[PDB]
Amino acid sequence: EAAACKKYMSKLRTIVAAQSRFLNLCLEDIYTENTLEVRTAALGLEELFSEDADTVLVVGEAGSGKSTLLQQVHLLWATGQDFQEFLFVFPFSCRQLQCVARPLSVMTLLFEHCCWPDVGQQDVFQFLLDHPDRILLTFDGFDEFKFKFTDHERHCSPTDPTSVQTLLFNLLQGNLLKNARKVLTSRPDAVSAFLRKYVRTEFNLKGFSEEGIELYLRKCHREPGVADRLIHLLQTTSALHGLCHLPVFSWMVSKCHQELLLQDGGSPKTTTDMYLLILQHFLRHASLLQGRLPTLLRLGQLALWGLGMCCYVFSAQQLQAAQVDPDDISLGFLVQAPLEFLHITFQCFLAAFYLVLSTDVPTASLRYLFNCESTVAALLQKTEPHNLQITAAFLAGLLSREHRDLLAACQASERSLLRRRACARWCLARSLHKHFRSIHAMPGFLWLIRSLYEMQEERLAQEAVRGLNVEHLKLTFCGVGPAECAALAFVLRHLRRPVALQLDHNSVGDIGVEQLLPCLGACKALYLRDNNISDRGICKLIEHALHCEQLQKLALFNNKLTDGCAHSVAQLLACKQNFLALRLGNNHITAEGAQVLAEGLRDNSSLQFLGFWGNKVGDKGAQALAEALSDHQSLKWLSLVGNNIGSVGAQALASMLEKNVALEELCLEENHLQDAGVCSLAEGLKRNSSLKVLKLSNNCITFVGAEALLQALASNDTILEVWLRGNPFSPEEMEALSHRDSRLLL
Ligand SMILES: Nc1ncnc2c1ncn2[C@@H]1O[C@H](COP(=O)(O)OP(=O)(O)O)[C@@H](O)[C@H]1O
Repeated sequence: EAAACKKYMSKLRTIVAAQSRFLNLCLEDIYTENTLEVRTAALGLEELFSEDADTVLVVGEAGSGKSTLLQQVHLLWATGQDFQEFLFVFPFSCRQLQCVARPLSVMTLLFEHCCWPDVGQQDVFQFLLDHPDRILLTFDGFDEFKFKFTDHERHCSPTDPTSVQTLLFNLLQGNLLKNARKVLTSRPDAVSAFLRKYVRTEFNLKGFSEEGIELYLRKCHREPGVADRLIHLLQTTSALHGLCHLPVFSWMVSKCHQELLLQDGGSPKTTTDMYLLILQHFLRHASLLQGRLPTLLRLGQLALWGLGMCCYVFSAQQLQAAQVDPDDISLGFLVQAPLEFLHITFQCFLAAFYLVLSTDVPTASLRYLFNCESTVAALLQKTEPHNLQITAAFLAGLLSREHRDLLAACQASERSLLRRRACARWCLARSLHKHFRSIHAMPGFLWLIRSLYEMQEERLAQEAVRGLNVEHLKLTFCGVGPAECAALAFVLRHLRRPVALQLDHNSVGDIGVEQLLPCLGACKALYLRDNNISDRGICKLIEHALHCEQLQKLALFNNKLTDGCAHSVAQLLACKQNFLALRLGNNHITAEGAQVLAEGLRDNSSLQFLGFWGNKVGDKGAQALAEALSDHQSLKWLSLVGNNIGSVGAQALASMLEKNVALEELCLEENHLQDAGVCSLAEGLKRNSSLKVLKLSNNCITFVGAEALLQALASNDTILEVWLRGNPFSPEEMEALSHRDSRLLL
């Protein structure tokens, strides 16, 4: 026999493994890379733990894989594969913890609401209090807790009862189980500033990349050629491919592969289409819509009740109160004996369905979905804003023209649908004006855009944007995937004033670029830094850009561009006589790409800013750019920082400085120019009266280089600054430069 603490270790592993293995399909066979990103490269699950404080936060939209991530953390731990530093892992569902109001202690939490030790309960708990650094607790769906002012009081006792919310507050501070690791998953709304005081690391979960989707479908589909054919479908059906970047949609696609592969279209395009397809699928396991209508309305009523009550787990009494019989439950929407909706998005969908079709819903109540007496209305007002936003988009979608006929089957009279469509339409039409006139609110902007798209009425989008005066649209770090690109394009394409569209730090990808194209003609500037865009994406962007007279700036810092975009870049530079700014830093451009693209730059007259920071254009790259820029009349700023340029390239840039009369700022930090290259440059400055800033930091330059430059600075009175910070100068050489020309910056 073994002591009580080791027995519990083994019990807990056994239970956690058993609860995490499946979701028959094994989670091990199915789990696919879903990258974690941290705000300030991007990390796999394995590095989740690579004040103080002790809490790790995983944030992501609904359906992005947060639950499935935690369940894989559990399975990996319980079977020995990763996270072995923890002797105990305690998984909790926040929506379940919310359902207990009777107070309880840490011991009751761990033992009665997770895993009961067979023997020695008190010894086990003591062991835990004594080794908290070997414990992990996970809390899935933290946004589904209801916190108060009454739950904000200190509580350091592990044995004394209190509210679950007070326990959790104090766990997060380190007042209970100090040094135990915590992992919380949450939707982006309910991460407040009070919480971040106690977070060691905050991660964002965006969804599958384009290759993730492919791996996912290969794991789920082993029958020969089926996965290939689904990938072929996605690569021919862009909007559907874009939806699958969210893991929940990849799941639905996989689930409905038969129906999707039968037709050559019309495939689902919008979010609502996808939810109707999975509804169709479930119904087939039992016109067919009409036949199960009372069920669907009973399910929808419960869903709406749940949302209004912020209740996502229903007890058998709540279920017979809402009146959902066992045939209702068998349909597939309620699961997992207290039940919950298959996913929170199905709760939202079923409530939207109820709002569109139930005779108990007054027309006017729909105004509370869009922000603008009856029980329906009272429920909507108390609903979590992020569930209302989901519900509202589904409502808009169910009321589109595509679905007139489908819904008409369910009614004796269309009068009711007419009234709800008209109301929703009225709200949507004024929603962008309403948004801007109420003074970051841009997540909310995005949901309004989503609802407009779901409605699928071109004219409504046009009305919504009429009279706006958007110049700059900032949507950094906003969860912008491919499908949000489709929604943006649908609305923004009607703008009459060119917009600076800022989508830095999202997951646009190649599919998103494609989906964005229709509104490219409405952009004066497009910022797509840090968005996983490859050569395929930019080549398509550039082809469309050639026909967009207003587009003058493109920024693509930090993507996956290689030399294979160079020809498209050369066309962009040679053919767009309007183009002002191009940022291509932190890609994989080499000397070959730079020589190719440089031909375009030679035939360009208007470009002002060209950025290559972090590529590797090298000597031959620098050479070709320099010769192409020798006669160029507009370029004012060139950056070649960190490009592995040496003396041959410095000679070329120096020969270019002899001829060029417009470049004002030349950024050469972090290369290996050396004294010889700085001598060349210095010669050039003697025949240049236009350059103002030459940056040479971190270039292996010696005092000899500084002397060559100082000599040139004696006969050049146009240059303002020459950066030499971090070069190998002795302290004595540093002292000696300080008395000489002050335009040297050290
Ligand atoms: N990493 C993943 N690998 C495979 N399937 C996943 C992954 N993440 C999510 N899924 C699938 O998508 C569904 C929705 O994801 P879920 O984790 O419930 O999202 P969230 O918890 O963020 O709302 C899951 O039930 C599962 O079918």
